[PDB]
Amino acid sequence: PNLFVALYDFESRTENTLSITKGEKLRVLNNTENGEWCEAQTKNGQGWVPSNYITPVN
Repeated sequence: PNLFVALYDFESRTENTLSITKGEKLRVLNNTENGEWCEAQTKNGQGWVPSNYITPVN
């Protein structure tokens, strides 16, 4: 399973981060080795987001 929902708005100016909105659904493609960042996919594209900004959806 890899479906999540955003807990908060997140946006960074750094390249390769994805902007997400609270309540938006997303899928996680990859995980960093310390579990702190997730590579997310939404209708707005692909990019990294903090893992503590998302939570699973069954």
